[PDB]
Amino acid sequence: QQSPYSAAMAEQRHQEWLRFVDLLKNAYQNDLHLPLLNLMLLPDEREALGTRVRIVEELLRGEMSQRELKNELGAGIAMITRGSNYLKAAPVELRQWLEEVLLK
Amino acid sequence: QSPYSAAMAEQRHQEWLRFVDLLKNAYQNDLHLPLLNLMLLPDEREALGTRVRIVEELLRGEMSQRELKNELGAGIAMITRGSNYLKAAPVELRQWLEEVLL
Ligand SMILES: O=C(O)Cc1c[nH]c2ccccc12
Ligand SMILES: O=C(O)Cc1c[nH]c2ccccc12
Repeated sequence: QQSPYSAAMAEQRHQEWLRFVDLLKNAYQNDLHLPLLNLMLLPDEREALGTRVRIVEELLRGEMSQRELKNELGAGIAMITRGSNYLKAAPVELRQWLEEVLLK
Repeated sequence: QSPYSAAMAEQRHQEWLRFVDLLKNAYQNDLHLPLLNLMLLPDEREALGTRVRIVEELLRGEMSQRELKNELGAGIAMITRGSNYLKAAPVELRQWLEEVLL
């Protein structure tokens, strides 16, 4: 269970997140995803997301070394550990799909 | 802009488009929810949800600055930035947001 205060906040955040997810879903369908994402994300946030994709890809590929991840993608040991933990916690279905699309 | 900086900027642009395409394909495979949980921290997802509300209420024009602050945590500087983003957006996006958010 959860206390009513925390539960009320969590439900609000949940509904607000689903609204963003659905808004972006429809933007993709209307070819408006690029301007929507420029509106909703700062330039440095967009860059971070692009870099996180590369970190995920190289973690799954298994070829880049720790020094290379730091020097090429700015990912130190703490960030590599976090990213690896996120991948382990993700559903197997997502990980397998990521391997197919990113390591194509 | 030097060739070095231009080359870096183009690489960042391609990396961003790669994320955009990855998420597009995740939506098509109904894997967008777990992908977004992997790619975004909880506090980042919350911020995106709140930014949608700020955009909505700025377009609606009903809430006052104080209400935007109390309900959405959006101070005066964030309201100014959000308003600038909306003004710089293409007309097609603004027209669509007015149709769906309002
Ligand atoms: O400016 C910020 O603090 C982040 C931000 C990015 N897109 C936005 C849209 C509306 C309100 C705030 C933001
Ligand atoms: O932990 C972070 O620093 C942010 C982050 C969120 N998703 C990620 C995936 C790979 C690498 C870093 C992150």
